[PDB]
Amino acid sequence: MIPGANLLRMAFGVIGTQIVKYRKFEQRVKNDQAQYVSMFEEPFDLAASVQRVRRDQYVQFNLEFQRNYVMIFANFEMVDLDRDVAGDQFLWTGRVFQLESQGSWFYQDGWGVCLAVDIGAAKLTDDGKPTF
Amino acid sequence: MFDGELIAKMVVELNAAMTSAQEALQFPDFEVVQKAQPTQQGTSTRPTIFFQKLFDIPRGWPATDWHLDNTTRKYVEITRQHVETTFQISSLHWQNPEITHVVTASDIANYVRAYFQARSTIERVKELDFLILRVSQISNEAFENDNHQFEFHPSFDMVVTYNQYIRLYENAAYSADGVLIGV
Repeated sequence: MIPGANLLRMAFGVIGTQIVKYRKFEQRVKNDQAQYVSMFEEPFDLAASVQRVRRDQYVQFNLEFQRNYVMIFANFEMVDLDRDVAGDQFLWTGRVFQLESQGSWFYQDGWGVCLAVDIGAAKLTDDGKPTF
Repeated sequence: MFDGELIAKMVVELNAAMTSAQEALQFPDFEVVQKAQPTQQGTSTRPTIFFQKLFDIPRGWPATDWHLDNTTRKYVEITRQHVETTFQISSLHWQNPEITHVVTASDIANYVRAYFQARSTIERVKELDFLILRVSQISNEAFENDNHQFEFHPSFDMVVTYNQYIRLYENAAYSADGVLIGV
């Protein structure tokens, strides 16, 4: 049935697909100063389409900011912020991204769409790989 | 230069108050966290206490003491400024209608206040280099949590007073060369 199966899996047959380095939340503890420190599963490659989102600069406290967005369609269960759970993180083009929205569709269909913000430049490995 | 050490000590004291709050009245676990988390991380289902920095009011003019290093003949000036910081201390604990041992979030906030205003905790906190002023209000307000239910997020302001020390340099002198002129 069409809401079953996997529509994004067959849609990947015709359109191209970028490879991101996904990384799933594992647990999260408070270090000193009561801030929480996030820790994650092992990174793994993910096949996804990362379309753009119109990012516009704004002004706050007389400075100029801009929030960098990407909309990722991926064939995986992606979970952002949640009660007692921090959001997931994926690496793309040497930039860290964390999910912000959640388009769900997983348990219905197996795929999902999420809006993700940029965090900062990736850590560079000794061999030059753009991964943590 | 002190908010890091102060936040560590306040976290220790808040966790102590939560351990005591586990004894008188009972909650399933607890947490003590800072409200403005520098990375995206969720609110906890468990009954927790949040704390945040609000202001910093210097009290009185800075007091400058002069300390000789005795090596380079430099007067190190020590400028001590007295500071009253204000901590917004809040609580969050969802209320389950089915359970019978009910403790609303206002009560956890009230117990934290009453613990932090007792004289023994004042003397302990004094031994930890700061003190606590009076809390004159606890505001229990209602809002909608992410489950479209109703929750209370009580909060009060606790004024914490301490000193912070600044070290700078000045030149010394051990001479007196006067000029006695005649009118």
